Amino acid sequence: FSAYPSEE
Amino acid sequence: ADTLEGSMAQLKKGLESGTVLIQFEQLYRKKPGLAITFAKLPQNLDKNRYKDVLPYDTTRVLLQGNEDYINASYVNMEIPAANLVNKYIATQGPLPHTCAQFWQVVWDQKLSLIVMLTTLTERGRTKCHQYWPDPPDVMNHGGFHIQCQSEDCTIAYVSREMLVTNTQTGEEHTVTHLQYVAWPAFGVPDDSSDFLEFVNYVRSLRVDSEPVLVHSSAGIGRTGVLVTMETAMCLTERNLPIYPLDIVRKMRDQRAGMVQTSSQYKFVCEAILRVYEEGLVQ
Repeated sequence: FSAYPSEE
Repeated sequence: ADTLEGSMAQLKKGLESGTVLIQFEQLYRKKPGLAITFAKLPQNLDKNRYKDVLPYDTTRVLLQGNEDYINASYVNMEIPAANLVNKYIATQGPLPHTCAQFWQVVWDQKLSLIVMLTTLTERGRTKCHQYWPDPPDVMNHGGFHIQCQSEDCTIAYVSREMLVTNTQTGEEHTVTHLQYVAWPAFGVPDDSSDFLEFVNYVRSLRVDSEPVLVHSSAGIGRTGVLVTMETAMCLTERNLPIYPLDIVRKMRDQRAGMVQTSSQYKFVCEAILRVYEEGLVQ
């Protein structure tokens, strides 16, 4: 499960 | 609590400094001491689109008489001097297996307005499941039939009218659905004026005492910008002081991380000044 991206 | 003009002096002064941006970076994203338990249970982990965007237990939306978990939070913004509360439910972009719970929330609370601040995909990756059918099709989600009765594209958003039918009971409910497609994740709106017009349009579509359902992909970044802006519009029109940091903190006490980036905060602060100065008389 992934964190909410703040970059591409 | 000073005045609109004073708060506006302080905001423009602080944008120049810039202390307003330092104080933003100092603010907690997640309020310390607020329990997050349900969101991390084994049966619920894959019901969160992102591992680190989770509702607090105290403000998490519960389905009426239904134990199913949904990643959604009540967010209410008070303007006490105006005896006003603007209610929201802030949620993530539904996953394939969470469409049933999303529509259950809409049904439970007979919500008439959904504001979606994301495209379905970005850069080849899915950011929100398409939880409504392309007209004229009808979709089943968890014993709700959904159809899109009207679909019209403006510059910056799509306006859709949806019909929700409860298959158990035969009852139906209509929802206005606004999809803002000109605003990428972790960025600012493509056009500031389209954004401000859209916020004021949303304000005009509110039904008394009814929460507006707002979502993006995670339900915190673009949603937080919109909520901050609606709050500020209400305050400017009533000649009441605006402290964006207090507004962001207030949102964050109800859903962690609202307003994702410094660039978004700076955008909203500048837009607040812009609206104040556009409207200013003498």
